[PDB]
Amino acid sequence: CERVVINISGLRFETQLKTLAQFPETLLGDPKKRMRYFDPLRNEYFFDRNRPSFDAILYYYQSGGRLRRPVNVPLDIFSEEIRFYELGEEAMEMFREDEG
Amino acid sequence: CERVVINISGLRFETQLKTLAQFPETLLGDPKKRMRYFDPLRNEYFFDRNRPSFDAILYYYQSGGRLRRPVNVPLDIFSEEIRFYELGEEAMEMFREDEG
Amino acid sequence: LQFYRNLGKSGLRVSCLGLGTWVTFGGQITDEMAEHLMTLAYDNGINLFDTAEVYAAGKAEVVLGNIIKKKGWRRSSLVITTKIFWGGKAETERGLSRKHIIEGLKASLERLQLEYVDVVFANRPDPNTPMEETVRAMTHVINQGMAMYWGTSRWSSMEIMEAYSVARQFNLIPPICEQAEYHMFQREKVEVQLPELFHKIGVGAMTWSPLACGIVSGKYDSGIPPYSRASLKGYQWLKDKILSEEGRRQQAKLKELQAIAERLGCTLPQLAIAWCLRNEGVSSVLLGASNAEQLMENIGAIQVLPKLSSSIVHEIDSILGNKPYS
Amino acid sequence: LQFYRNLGKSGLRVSCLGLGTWVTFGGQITDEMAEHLMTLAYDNGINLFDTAEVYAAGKAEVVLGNIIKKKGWRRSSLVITTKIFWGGKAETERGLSRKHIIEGLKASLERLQLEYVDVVFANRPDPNTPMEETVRAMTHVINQGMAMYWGTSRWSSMEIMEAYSVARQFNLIPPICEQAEYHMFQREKVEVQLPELFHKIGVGAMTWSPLACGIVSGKYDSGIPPYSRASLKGYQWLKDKILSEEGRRQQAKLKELQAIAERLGCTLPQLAIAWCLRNEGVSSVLLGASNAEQLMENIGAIQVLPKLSSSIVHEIDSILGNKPYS
Amino acid sequence: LQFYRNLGKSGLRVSCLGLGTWVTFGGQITDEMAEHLMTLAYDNGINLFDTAEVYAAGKAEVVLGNIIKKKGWRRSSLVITTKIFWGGKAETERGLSRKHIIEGLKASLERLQLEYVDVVFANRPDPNTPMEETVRAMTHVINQGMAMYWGTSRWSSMEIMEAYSVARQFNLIPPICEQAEYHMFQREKVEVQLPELFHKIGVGAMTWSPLACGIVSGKYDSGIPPYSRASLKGYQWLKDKILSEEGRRQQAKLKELQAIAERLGCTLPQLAIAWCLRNEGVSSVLLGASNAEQLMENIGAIQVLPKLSSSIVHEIDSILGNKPYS
Amino acid sequence: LQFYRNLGKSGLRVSCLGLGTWVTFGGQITDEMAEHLMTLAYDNGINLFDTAEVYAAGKAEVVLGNIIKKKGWRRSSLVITTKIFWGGKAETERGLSRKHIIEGLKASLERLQLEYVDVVFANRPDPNTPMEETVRAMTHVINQGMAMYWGTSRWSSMEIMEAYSVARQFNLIPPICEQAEYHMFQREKVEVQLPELFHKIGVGAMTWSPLACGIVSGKYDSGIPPYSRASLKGYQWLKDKILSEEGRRQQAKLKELQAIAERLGCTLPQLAIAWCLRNEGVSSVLLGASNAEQLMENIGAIQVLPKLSSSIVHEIDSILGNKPYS
Ligand SMILES: NC(=O)c1ccc[n+]([C@@H]2O[C@H](COP(=O)([O-])OP(=O)(O)OC[C@H]3O[C@@H](n4cnc5c(N)ncnc54)[C@H](OP(=O)(O)O)[C@@H]3O)[C@@H](O)[C@H]2O)c1
Ligand SMILES: NC(=O)c1ccc[n+]([C@@H]2O[C@H](COP(=O)([O-])OP(=O)(O)OC[C@H]3O[C@@H](n4cnc5c(N)ncnc54)[C@H](OP(=O)(O)O)[C@@H]3O)[C@@H](O)[C@H]2O)c1
Ligand SMILES: NC(=O)c1ccc[n+]([C@@H]2O[C@H](COP(=O)([O-])OP(=O)(O)OC[C@H]3O[C@@H](n4cnc5c(N)ncnc54)[C@H](OP(=O)(O)O)[C@@H]3O)[C@@H](O)[C@H]2O)c1
Ligand SMILES: NC(=O)c1ccc[n+]([C@@H]2O[C@H](COP(=O)([O-])OP(=O)(O)OC[C@H]3O[C@@H](n4cnc5c(N)ncnc54)[C@H](OP(=O)(O)O)[C@@H]3O)[C@@H](O)[C@H]2O)c1
Repeated sequence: CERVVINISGLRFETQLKTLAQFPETLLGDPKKRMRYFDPLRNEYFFDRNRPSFDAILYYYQSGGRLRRPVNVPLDIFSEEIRFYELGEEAMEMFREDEG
Repeated sequence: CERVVINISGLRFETQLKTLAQFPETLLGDPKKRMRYFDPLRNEYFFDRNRPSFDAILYYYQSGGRLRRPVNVPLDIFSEEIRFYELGEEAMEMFREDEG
Repeated sequence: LQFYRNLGKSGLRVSCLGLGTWVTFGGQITDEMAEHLMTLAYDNGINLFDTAEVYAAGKAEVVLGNIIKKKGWRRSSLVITTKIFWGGKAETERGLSRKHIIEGLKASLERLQLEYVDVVFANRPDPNTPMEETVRAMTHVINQGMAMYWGTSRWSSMEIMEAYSVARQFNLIPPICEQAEYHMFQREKVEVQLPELFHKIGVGAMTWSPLACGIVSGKYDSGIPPYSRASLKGYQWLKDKILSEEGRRQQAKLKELQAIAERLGCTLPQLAIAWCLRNEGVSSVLLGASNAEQLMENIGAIQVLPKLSSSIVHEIDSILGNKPYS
Repeated sequence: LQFYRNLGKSGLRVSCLGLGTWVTFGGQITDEMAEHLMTLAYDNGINLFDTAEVYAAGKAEVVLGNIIKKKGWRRSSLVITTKIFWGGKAETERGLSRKHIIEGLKASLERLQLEYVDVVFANRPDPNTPMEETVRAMTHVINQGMAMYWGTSRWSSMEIMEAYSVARQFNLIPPICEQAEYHMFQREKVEVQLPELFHKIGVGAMTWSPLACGIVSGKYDSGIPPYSRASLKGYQWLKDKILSEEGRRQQAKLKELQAIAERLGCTLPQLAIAWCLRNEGVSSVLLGASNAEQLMENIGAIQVLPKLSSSIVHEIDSILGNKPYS
Repeated sequence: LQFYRNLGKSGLRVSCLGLGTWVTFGGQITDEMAEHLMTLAYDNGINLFDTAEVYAAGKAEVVLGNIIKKKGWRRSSLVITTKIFWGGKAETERGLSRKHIIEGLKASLERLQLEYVDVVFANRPDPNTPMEETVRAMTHVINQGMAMYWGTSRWSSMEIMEAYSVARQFNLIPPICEQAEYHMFQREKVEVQLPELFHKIGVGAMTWSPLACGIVSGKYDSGIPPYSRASLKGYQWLKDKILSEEGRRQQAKLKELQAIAERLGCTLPQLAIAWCLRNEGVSSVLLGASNAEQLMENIGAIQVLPKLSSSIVHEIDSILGNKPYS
Repeated sequence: LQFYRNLGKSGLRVSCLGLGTWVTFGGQITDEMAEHLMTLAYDNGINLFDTAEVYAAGKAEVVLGNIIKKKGWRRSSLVITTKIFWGGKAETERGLSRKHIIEGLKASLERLQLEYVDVVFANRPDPNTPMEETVRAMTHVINQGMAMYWGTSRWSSMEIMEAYSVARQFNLIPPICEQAEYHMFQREKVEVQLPELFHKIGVGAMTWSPLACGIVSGKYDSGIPPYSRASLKGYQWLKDKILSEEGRRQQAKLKELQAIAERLGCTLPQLAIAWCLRNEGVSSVLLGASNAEQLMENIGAIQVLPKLSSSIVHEIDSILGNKPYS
């Protein structure tokens, strides 16, 4: 199944396109929303953002919804990322409660 | 916007050139200062330094100024890096106080 | 407004209108007529000519080549394109295999009496050939200087994206254009799918059959006119389409459109053709013509382009009732 | 069922049967017979012809080339393959060195009077040449348009995988085919090892010596017939094999198989050949023939293919008792 | 000091002075004069000759080619460069498209009667062509052996950096030189921006119009001399510049500089030209000349180079009052 | 033991002895003698011939080419090598610039009347040319089929490693051989540094001047013999070396070695030459010869190779007292 490449400040992530289609409203799951960050030269989406956080942001989709904050990533930072990637208020709170 | 590639002992980092221009006095933000570490063959700046630390050094610029020491990086080490990258005494102290 | 425009995001500049050679060159019309048709198109600014190894079993390519060699036009001023896929009765003379793309284009180039073409197209997708093989072959013929660029035709978005993808994977040359069907009764692909590929990977659209093979001209209102394409031997498929329940539904819609046509003071053809160029998503529309009159009429579509207000468009959308949902 | 099939996963379509030129062309048979053999094969659909610089010290290549040039067949309809490794008595005229692959194929192409071959094969592995050098040379001759594709012969799986691996490492072209020996008495490699490479990296198998050099024809039952290959000067090795303890054990098994042959109403050869194609793992089987009769008989194997029920196969497995363990 | 020096960091060695053909060859001067001018330059060590498809609509290229073919000089001893961008009236005959770069250079090479040029330049930037297309085309013509190297002209630093960047991205060949305007009244780019690209990516500067088209020669002090470039038909733009408020301000400054000129015992031209080479950032300065006298005078600038003390420079900076801030 | 051996780890097989053309071809000896020398070498198995654009200002290349064209030997049986660096009096006719490597090899190939050479060498390092440019040019001439492989000469380990490194960086072809000086009085590089590059990156050594220009032959014992190289016009440098304090120290050591020579029953030359091949680190030694006698004597070194026991070696090490420390 057609795969996608996400470059987060040089750290390259790869996943299948359906994995991201599992959450059509999020930024990465919405073609129109992620289109702005596509690099035609390298065939990958680039984000000038926090590297440590994306590990979880991607696992969220692969896990079907699990949103855990990496032990080495501050709470205020990881929260900003969840917001940017547009994961959704639901999953957003669910994270909040699973976190305090 | 024109992007830059920073290679820290094999670990590749990528950011936009304006992101680094946000702090013109630092080593990475100063063309004349970083010029010495540019590799024409690969089109990237190379640093034979600590890998774990740079994660934060780069986030500093992307975050607009946040300088947190990665939980897995010793205090004496990370301090040396902040010094080398020439982040500035201000941000330097701010880190100190936010750290003790 | 802009007569010439970049084919996709490539640096190749093409007229918004081009002249094709399907059915006519080396077939329906005569070489003298072919010559006349091309000269007209040329002197009127059109620099785009499309053909294909399959047209008239190579003959179209011969005629087009002869005209070019006769009028002695400067090669740097023409943008010739040819399509490859069906080049022979043998097993290995069809497809997008490295063997066929090379032999195929070589054969065409010989027929055209040209050292290269500006753009070579895969005439349709090939399920029996690995994408890598195909992109590698396209990239090969371009490095051999047998083509300037390559493009796809009748490929799905995913297929085009796969090609682009493979090219980046192996550092080969991506396709720059997709030659797709587009007219008031075939809008889905060009209007919904291609604009995305245009923005994402810069692939432009070069559409074909603006008059749905003559159908949108309205001349099939009362039936199959003698000497019309649907009447030609070997085009029962077209005749059948025209005389079908669906065929009739269209013709009926034409009558209404015809109104808007007279209203803006231009023929229905000019309306349809100009309708095709209304959106910058389309780089060029390939025209078809058996008469010098048909051609000159069609070229007029350009003047009609300014009159196409958003209202005029919405009106046409209504009568058509087939505007695709993005 | 399907007469033509993709060679491996490449886009190259080949007949399931091909005609080789080992021992016969420019050697055992005459040019008139060679011509006759090829014409028959051609008119019967076979588009695959295999040769090699080493066959009859280049002569096979000359004869094959002449026939092609005489019958004036369209190049795009033939799939010519040649093997490279032994091209001369000098130190540098053997191997898979860049020097030899280039010079070697060039020499062959000249002899064949062809600008290129469809597939060039490494005739055997070369322990004295770095894989990178070899893959780079193969990839070079293909970009120079002296070959469409390349393939291996008598290489181990690991060796083929190494080649594929190196190609991806340096972005060169991987091999598309392995030319391996296959007949009822040589099944291990084709039946166990190659299917894995086929699924994993798409490499297909083009097998040779379907009748184990004439042995599976049964004609060696009572001994060495006059004018048979084992009788030919320079083939003592074959004669010796035939008259060995093991040689006899086989012949004995042939008698039994012969039964199944008459039962399905076809000759033993047709059975063995069709037996080779029973599994889709094999893209094409290269035939050998000294008579026009032998050829026409062999071509008949195709009709036998439908009769090969799973039972018929299991039966043959029994009499053979050599089914390899996956 | 060093008459020959590396063009940028490339291995290409060029004289610090070169002879251009704009306005003169095939235009203002005669073929006999052109021949004379080149022979002089040659025998005096200059190995750099610059031209462009646009100069005299190809004629400059013809004349230069003829001279080379007549004097029978060894090709390995000449460094010919030509610029590409404006090659015709047709839509597709301008720009940096793969089509135009190929056709364009081919046309030029034909005119010059040469198999290749040492360096091909993009005559100016092309907003309508993707950088990738352009770098790929440049890299293509070099692999086809139609050029040894390529370079830019009138491109911004960012643009040059983009080109370099794309080349590394796709493993193509980066530009080695930027042909920029440089004279006492145009210093910003060469003095501030290019040195950075030189140190960072090794791109060297080959500057043009050392005498601002004859202006720095002072001959426009009392007005427009007959037979001077500003007087030539088609150069009203130059005349206008010369007779402008700004034009006059310069001339006025020339008078003062003239002083420093007589003081060091050389003409004002020699001073300006030598002034251009004062800094190692400049690899070579392209001279313009309509007379054999003008040329020999200009060549004298070299002797002036040692006299250019830091004081002399600071003095000139003062009278000019246009030293750019780094 | 093994007469032919892989040049480095490449697939190129060369005789352990080769015949060079420095000083002799087109110079010291006559064309008839050159022909005789080559024919002997050839018929005796040597397939390696080395030359260089600089030898006799191209003449050596002409003579060697003529001999090859006259004896009509098969190209696939010869391994011709030529070196590039000094090809003319002009500024641009020297170095390892893309311009010179291309023009240079082209010129040589023309002189040799050959379409390509088996190996092209950088005759020495070029501080004025970026390594990338050089490796790209070498890789270019090989893809153009003007060379099979390339190699370095007189380059330091670091330099060779840099070349290899750059090739991997840009996916170009690494050098396969270094042509280094080696004889009993010049051992450091070949004995210490190259073996590392051989094991690490497979680069082999093709050594030159086995008899230190005739010196190790002992013929300079009593002085400068008439008609010897040191006597030739233009070789004062050699004469001077021979008649120096150091020169004499060597000759003195020769006397002792001569003993070991008679002891093993062979001439001193054969001893030195065989001494050069004693270690598998050396792929081939290039011989120099002005007489047919000198050549046949030298070829005899091979028979001496088995007698070179570890003791014999240690003994020679003693008398020489110059064994390099690893
Ligand atoms: N990439 C592909 O797979 C593909 C497929 C098809 C076509 N194409 C290309 O696209 C081009 C488009 O050609 P087309 O034939 O499809 O175009 P079209 O515009 O649909 O039809 C042109 C045909 O309709 C008739 N006609 C043209 N102008 C007319 C007018 N003003 N009034 C009345 N009748 C008129 C003509 O004569 P009659 O009908 O009277 O004979 C002519 O043969 C081809 O030439 C070919 O190059 C590409
Ligand atoms: N890649 C490699 O290393 C390699 C190695 C070997 C072969 N090959 C290729 O594979 C091809 C296979 O040829 P092959 O000779 O091995 O094939 P084969 O099928 O084993 O033997 C063919 C030979 O057996 C005899 N024969 C054929 N049909 C017969 C029939 N119906 N009844 C009785 N006898 C019959 C023929 O005449 P006689 O025996 O009476 O003379 C013929 O010479 C070659 O031509 C070559 O192109 C490749
Ligand atoms: N890359 C680009 O876009 C670009 C653009 C422009 C030029 N160039 C190149 O740069 C070269 C520079 O040429 P240029 O014309 O600009 O050079 P220049 O040095 O500014 O002007 C030369 C012109 O000034 C006059 N002149 C020359 N020497 C003189 C002297 N000693 N005393 C008095 N007058 C003298 C000449 O005759 P008259 O004035 O009396 O006729 C001559 O035509 C061109 O030939 C071309 O190859 C490149
Ligand atoms: N890559 C590089 O930079 C480089 C540099 C130098 C050489 N090379 C190559 O290496 C090759 C080696 O040649 P070389 O001249 O250096 O070799 P050499 O073995 O040192 O010297 C050969 C010379 O010594 C004399 N001689 C040869 N055999 C003799 C014998 N058996 N007894 C007495 N005198 C004998 C000959 O005649 P006279 O002395 O009587 O004239 C001959 O000219 C060259 O031809 C060239 O191809 C390469």
